[PDB]
Amino acid sequence: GGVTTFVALYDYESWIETDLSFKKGERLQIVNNTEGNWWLAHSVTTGRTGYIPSNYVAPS
Repeated sequence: GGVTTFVALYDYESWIETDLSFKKGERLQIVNNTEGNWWLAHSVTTGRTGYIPSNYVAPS
């Protein structure tokens, strides 16, 4: 629901077109949701926005 800043725990490479790539340690602003583990995220590093798998991140 809200926005929180998360940190990536592992590298991740976009491969479903709508997902966002990131590197371990990268900070992501994320809107969590309860429908599943794909969350809409925004990289403060790259400026890009897209879905991430929530098991790859943790709150900062």
